[PDB]
Amino acid sequence: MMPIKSIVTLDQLEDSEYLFRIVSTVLPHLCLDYKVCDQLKTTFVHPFDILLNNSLGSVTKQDELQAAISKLGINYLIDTTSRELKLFNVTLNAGNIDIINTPINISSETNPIINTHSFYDLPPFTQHLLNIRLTDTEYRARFIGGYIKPDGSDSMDVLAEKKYPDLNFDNTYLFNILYKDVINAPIKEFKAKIVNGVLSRQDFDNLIGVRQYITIQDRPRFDDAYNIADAARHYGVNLNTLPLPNVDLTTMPTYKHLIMFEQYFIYTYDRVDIYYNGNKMLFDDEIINFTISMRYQSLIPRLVDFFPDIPVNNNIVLHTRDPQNAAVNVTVALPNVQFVDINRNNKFFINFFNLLAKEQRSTAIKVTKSMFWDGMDYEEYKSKNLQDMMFINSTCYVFGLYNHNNTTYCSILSDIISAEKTPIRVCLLPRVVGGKTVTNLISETLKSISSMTIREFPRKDKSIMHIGLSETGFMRFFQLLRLMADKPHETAIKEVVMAYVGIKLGDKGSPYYIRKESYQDFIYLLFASMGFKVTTRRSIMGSNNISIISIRPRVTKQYIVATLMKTSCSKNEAEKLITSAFDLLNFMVSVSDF
Amino acid sequence: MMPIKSIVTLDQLEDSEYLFRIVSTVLPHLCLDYKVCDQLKTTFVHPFDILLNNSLGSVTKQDELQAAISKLGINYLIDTTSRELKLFNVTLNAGNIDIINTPINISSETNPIINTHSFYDLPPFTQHLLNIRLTDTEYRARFIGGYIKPDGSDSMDVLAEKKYPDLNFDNTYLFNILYKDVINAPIKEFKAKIVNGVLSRQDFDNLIGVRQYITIQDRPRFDDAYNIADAARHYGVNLNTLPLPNVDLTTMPTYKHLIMFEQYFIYTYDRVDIYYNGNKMLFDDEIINFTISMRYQSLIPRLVDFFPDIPVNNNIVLHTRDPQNAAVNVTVALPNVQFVDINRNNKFFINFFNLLAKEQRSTAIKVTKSMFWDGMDYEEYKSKNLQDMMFINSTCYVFGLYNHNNTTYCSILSDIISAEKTPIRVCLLPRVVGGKTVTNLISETLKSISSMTIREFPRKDKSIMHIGLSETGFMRFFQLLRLMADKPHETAIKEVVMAYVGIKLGDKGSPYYIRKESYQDFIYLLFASMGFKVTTRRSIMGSNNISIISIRPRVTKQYIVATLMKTSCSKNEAEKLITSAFDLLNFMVSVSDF
Amino acid sequence: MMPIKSIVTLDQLEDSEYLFRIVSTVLPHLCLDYKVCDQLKTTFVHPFDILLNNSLGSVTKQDELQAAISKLGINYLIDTTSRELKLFNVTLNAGNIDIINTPINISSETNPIINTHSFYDLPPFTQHLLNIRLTDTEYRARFIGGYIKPDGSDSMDVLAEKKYPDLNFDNTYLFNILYKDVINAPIKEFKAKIVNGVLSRQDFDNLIGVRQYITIQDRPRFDDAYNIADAARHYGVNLNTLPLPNVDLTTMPTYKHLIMFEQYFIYTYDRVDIYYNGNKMLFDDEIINFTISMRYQSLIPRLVDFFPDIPVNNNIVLHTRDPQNAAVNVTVALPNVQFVDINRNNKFFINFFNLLAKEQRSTAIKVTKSMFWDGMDYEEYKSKNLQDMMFINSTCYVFGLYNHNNTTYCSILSDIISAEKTPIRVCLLPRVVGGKTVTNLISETLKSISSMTIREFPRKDKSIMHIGLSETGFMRFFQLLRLMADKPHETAIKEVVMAYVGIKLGDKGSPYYIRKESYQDFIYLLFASMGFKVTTRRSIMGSNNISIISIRPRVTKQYIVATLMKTSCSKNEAEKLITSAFDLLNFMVSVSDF
Amino acid sequence: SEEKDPDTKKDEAIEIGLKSQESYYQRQLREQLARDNMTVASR
Amino acid sequence: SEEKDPDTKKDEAIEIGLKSQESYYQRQLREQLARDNMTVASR
Amino acid sequence: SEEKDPDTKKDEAIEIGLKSQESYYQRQLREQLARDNMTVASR
Repeated sequence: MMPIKSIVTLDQLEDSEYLFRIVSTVLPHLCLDYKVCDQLKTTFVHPFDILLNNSLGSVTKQDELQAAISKLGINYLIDTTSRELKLFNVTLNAGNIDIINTPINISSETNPIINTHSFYDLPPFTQHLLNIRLTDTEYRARFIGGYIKPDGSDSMDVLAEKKYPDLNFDNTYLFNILYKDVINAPIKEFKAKIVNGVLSRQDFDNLIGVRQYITIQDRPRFDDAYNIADAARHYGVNLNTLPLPNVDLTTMPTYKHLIMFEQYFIYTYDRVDIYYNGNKMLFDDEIINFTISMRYQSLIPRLVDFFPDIPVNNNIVLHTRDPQNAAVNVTVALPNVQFVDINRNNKFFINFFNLLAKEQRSTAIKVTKSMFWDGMDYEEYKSKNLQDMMFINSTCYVFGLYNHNNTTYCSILSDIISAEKTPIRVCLLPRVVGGKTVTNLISETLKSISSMTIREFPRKDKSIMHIGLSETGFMRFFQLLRLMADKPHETAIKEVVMAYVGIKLGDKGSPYYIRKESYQDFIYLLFASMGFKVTTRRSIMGSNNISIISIRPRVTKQYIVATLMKTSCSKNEAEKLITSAFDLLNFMVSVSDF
Repeated sequence: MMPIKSIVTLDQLEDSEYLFRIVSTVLPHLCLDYKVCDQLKTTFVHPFDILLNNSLGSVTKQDELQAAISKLGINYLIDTTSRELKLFNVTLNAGNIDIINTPINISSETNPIINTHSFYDLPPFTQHLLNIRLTDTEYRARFIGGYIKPDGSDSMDVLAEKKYPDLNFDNTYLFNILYKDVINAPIKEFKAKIVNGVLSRQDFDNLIGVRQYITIQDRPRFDDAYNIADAARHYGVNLNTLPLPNVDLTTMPTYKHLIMFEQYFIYTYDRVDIYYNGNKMLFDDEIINFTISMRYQSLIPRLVDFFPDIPVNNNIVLHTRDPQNAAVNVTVALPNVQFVDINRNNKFFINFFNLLAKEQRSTAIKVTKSMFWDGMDYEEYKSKNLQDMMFINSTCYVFGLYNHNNTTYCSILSDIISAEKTPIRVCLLPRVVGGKTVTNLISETLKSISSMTIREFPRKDKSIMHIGLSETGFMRFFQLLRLMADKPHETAIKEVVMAYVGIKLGDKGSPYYIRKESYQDFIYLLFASMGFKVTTRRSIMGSNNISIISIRPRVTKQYIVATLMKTSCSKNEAEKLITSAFDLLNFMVSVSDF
Repeated sequence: MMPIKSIVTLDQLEDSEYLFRIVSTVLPHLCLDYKVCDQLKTTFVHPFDILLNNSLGSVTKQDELQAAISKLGINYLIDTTSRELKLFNVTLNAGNIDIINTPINISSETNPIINTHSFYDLPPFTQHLLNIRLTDTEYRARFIGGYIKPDGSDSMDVLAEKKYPDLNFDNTYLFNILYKDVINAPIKEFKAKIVNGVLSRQDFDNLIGVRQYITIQDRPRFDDAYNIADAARHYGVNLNTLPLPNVDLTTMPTYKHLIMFEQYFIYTYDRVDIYYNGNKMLFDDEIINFTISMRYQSLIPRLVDFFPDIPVNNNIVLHTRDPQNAAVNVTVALPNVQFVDINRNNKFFINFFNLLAKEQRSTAIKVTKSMFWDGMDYEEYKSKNLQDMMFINSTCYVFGLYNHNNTTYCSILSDIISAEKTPIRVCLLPRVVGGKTVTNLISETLKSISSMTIREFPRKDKSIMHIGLSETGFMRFFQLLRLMADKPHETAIKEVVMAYVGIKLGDKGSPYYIRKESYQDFIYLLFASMGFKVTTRRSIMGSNNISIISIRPRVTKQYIVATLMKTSCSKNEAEKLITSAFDLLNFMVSVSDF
Repeated sequence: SEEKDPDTKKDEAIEIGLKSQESYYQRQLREQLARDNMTVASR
Repeated sequence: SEEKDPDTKKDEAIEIGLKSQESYYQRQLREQLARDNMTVASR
Repeated sequence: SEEKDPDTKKDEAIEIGLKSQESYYQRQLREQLARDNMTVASR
């Protein structure tokens, strides 16, 4: 009576041994005609993993990936400028991403189903996303993973008590944020790019604009923090012949630079005085409400669509002083102009207007239904056949979406069922080995064997010193043979035959010549793993300790063909397996009387 | 020759597969008369897990839980106000608990036995406690887990070099601390509660008292930080008609508010001047020593019981100035009054006096011996029978307490034995699935089957499309059948029969109708898992690919009864198993000639 | 068809069960003459683990350990004073080490092969090192793990884009840093030791020197922060009769104390004025460049060997004022003196000069090739025999070194091969149980059995109540019997025989007397585990429920001898196994007719 | 919930007792200071 | 890479449009203020 | 433990050598400054 936790789930090994159960506990029960679902031939990988390592993009659906990149870009900007609790727990820096080691908050809103998986086979942001998805609300997971709701009535809205706005347009935000070469200024809020060792032209012109509004006292510290002098010299710009700024809001030609000062620089440098029609302004709150309203007048209705409660007025009051130092309240009421108050979260609302302004000049992104995010209905899942359910639960992580306390949560499907919760939907993530989805590996394998015209069974030959696999094929195969044990002989044959073929299908290299020293031990392992009774007679003849290898039952065309026909869905399958495993069968037959 | 780490301990899976070994590797060797120990039918769960998720309380012993809640409440207050190293590594906030991501300190006092378990099946504070218990001193574990020493000589004291005081009385500290609705003031030390959107009456009256002692300059910032104006308006209190405070310690009617100012507010606001009999006080250390001694005179002896070295005097010296600005040392010596000096750690000693004052007006908490904390003596453990040891090591985590370098440590029992240390005691934690202890699940299962009057063995019927389990029962059972393999046929029968019954005993739902598409594959899996030779003859008849299922040996009353009688402790047991598994046996017999 | 991740790698259990596969899946295929490689009989353990717990040193090679201690000491000082990114992520404090909970940075330079191992069986710094080695560059791993390149052409240099200097000399840095008793001053940069409750003599004399250069205003705060008054009183030193310092750089007798002030104290205390030949110095940069150059003149060429670009000049310019307050630039040019500029990282370069100065007065450390760090060439590995490869992959963690993007990385060897990367070298770490390398345990076991003169096979005896193992031996053995199941009878015998002997070889204690209550269940478990058909006839005779145990096939000298001869490399081996397992075989033969 | 912390009533009883003791000692104090003030106004 | 962010050209078109709208409203503003200044210089 | 750090004696030998070199260079310095002072007191 063995201990319990010993049947590891399909989910806690390394890659090679996670290939072994596919090869021994999915593939031998699939008939060669079995069609793997096409949606399962790609898998989800988190955009961060791919931006840092583009090779990981290979197993993903490109159109879902590009969409997720642009979507994450937007969601991150919203969250980062929000004063509300951050949904992200990573920091995007120049050239790298930090996972932040946030305290584990535990509350009434934590998923009441505990997660018993570690997911150490997945790329680190993909792994990180899953940990969040299974411990938190499904809303948070979708937001951080750059989910876009696909077109159609069969996309499911998730219950959550609070939500951010949902903007959707193509953009390059992540590529700009992750740009490696930036000035490491004490203010991190403005990521001034370095191009060819010099501050970028776009950023230089911007900073030159902002500089005009800094005081005479603070300009040195500014110029130093961004190396403006070198940039000016490189760009030919004589700083001494820059004009005085027009500090009057009425005749100022663009508020862009004043808004940038307020957005990134007010909290570190002193500003010059700002005027309205000759009168000095008394409140920066009024300056920022005026300038934003004037600059983004056309987007104010669209802001109100997300924030109905936001104050919008047909006028604004500016508290000013005249040159004679008398307090003058100026009420500004221009034809067909509206003024919005953004004071309680200026940094967010300024950035939100920029997102809206870009959206109005970008196309919206369309996506198909994601098996990872949207999944399938629980009834649709339960309608499937027993082989499909075995295949899914043996090639994908399997999740469910469920509701509790008016919130949607995600958990492993078994655990929802065990906690007596009812799954609404089943979500899937096809597992990956050697840069392919395992589902697709199986699909390709079945297709390839199915496509082979049947060859003759190999005839007994002399001195075959290879099984046709290359060095890297042979070494993978040899590791797998060490894992093949105690199984019924007939099945052990089919499993080893299918292992060889699954490797042979990716095996680019010239055949590997088995070293003479290894040759007998290889023979032993191969026939023992297949469940043949290998018998090694050591006979001392004179001074020499001769080892003779006897294999029973005898390897013959009839024995193998009969043994595979029992374990195959048809005779054709058995003959196509024989055809695909030709080199191995040629080896075996040639050494059976050794 | 397979790899090593493949026999996963009873401790590293998910729940469903951790039910499978109970059902296949404990339950078929227990006779129906086996009595599970009653202490093992509940289990320990950390109070924090339960305060946030009350459902987790269900598997615990209520009287140990209520005790632990009150005890943790006390221990946390001591530790939090201590200037010594924090034994807790969590922060209790309003509505939630943060696990703090503390640096992993490693020292000469770290448990010299390494821990090789991760405990991902346990609630997060329960898991967290175990990690600490196994890596640190047993003293720390008991303190943070709210252990109370039970009445009796058989409670083991643990060696540790330093210890906090051990107070024990019923209280509601945790419910107050975890109260979700509080003003988010810049000073976090005073958790002012919000009730119906307004600061609480008790807190308002308190803050109004404290306010009297704040300076005219700082009152605005105070009133703003706690929204006193709204609270005053709501409570009808005219702030302008509050009286001037009596700032003379001699005629001051209560020191309560002055002490609160010193405890929560001195570090953020300026105080008014304090007087003694007309003379201004020069030192706050003297003010706090005087006021505390006068307020808590009756508890001073009880403080000395925990802190013998604390200075207690029959007089105190107050350094003052007269109105004429001459330094006057006043020696105060009142009949039957003693003065304590708490300068070392005023914040702790003020809070400690409050705990003592509450204890003097609360009952002490009594608890029984905990199998988790106190365990059993190692000799008592070794005196047990071989089945009990198998049952314990297959239904509980098993720990030992041992001494090294004059400190008591806890480690997994195997690892103490392997490190050639001698266990003093064995401590147990019954594992949990589906909201029950597994020990109790087994106890209930055995009882239920034992209680069944024996029915007739089912007769062969037509068109049975269900095994009597509901949908959720059937799906749990179906998952388990996919795990059942390669076992001796007779045992494989008893294990599958016991699996069905263990599910059937919790299976509230109407029977699930096996879909026609699934029906043959279910038949195959069921008989194959039981180790019957299932033979599926595919015969092409005309255009139709007919599959005929042949099961050997034939399912008959004699075959099953004989097969179960071999694997059962008595004939009665076999017949009670047949009786409990009636629907399944009716299915089997009805499809055996299909 | 069971799930995949269930053949746990040789790498995810606890210790006892990781002994079981050695005993059942390495040892029964080794012939008694097999020579374990000597390099594999020790293993690497991280110096920090051993400095805190000296017992862990036992499995290591002493000469590699002492070397690593001295090397880490140097590397840490370099890294700690570096302004470049820290390669270490631990803090060495007095008496303890903190692992710092650093953000997980992920970049283009992260190892593109993911790590699927957790290594929870290794000491915490050893485990921590491996996590870094497998996720980061091999350069970082070698630097933090105190690797020293061994003498010889077969030591591989690792590609990395940037490297620290590589100094190598014997030292005691780690013992000084980890010294438990130090003043907890607000400045942590100077770890003033406490000896017998008083500040150390060496530190006291040092601080007294430094004090001279502190201003009259700051001396009180200094004297308080280091408790100088008590130290002075204890050391008899009258502080009032200390001389005025010679503040003129020309006639100052040692710059040691001024340099120490600049190194540890300038950032917290005001200095007195410094003079050159009567003129006041204007820049601390010039003071530190002068004093260092004068103090360490002989090491300047050696600094230039590591830092060619560092400015070295035959003169220096000191900006000064005369007593008449006129600015005077003094150019100092002394015969055979050179001046180095260290301003851009003074703290590092001051500490680097100290390391060089100590190296010039210490011997260099020599080490042999490390199987952990240097490993073997991949071709040399591939040249090995199949049993050696099985033994290595069953007793060691197995790693490879590979190149990508002009950087060397380390990963598990399977994963390099699976990612289609080519390993350059194979690196090994022998796993440890019960304070020995497993490799060595096997070596010792094989030797011991081989060395036994053959005894007679035991004769059937009455009332044998023990198997010769002690209590602790018996209880380890009994756990192992619960893990022995379903194996072929002949092999199950050899495996249980080898388990007994492997325990018996470390079993110091007097035989354990099997309790009468346990005796039948032990008999059952032992013969069942060995794959004997145990048959337990329960016969009710009168009121008594008699159990008779029948074992088949019958235990006889011929049966056992024949059965072991099948599974042994020679008859001699079978007879030496019988000889080593004598007590167990005496038990078995004495209970076979029970 | 302010209504349903039973300790609110224990705690009121606790404060009443502490303030009662405190008031007693404050009176013993003011009585001692009264005796001392009267004797100082005559010495 | 400055040359190969296509958005650099979208963003220029975006800024041009925003500054254009902003310039329009700044002109409506200065026109309103001109009308008001002339009427104040005569009232 | 102060008595049983052998490096205390290596380190004393190290300081002695450093202070010796330092004293030598301080003397070369004061000699150069003496030559320069005497020549300045006559130029």
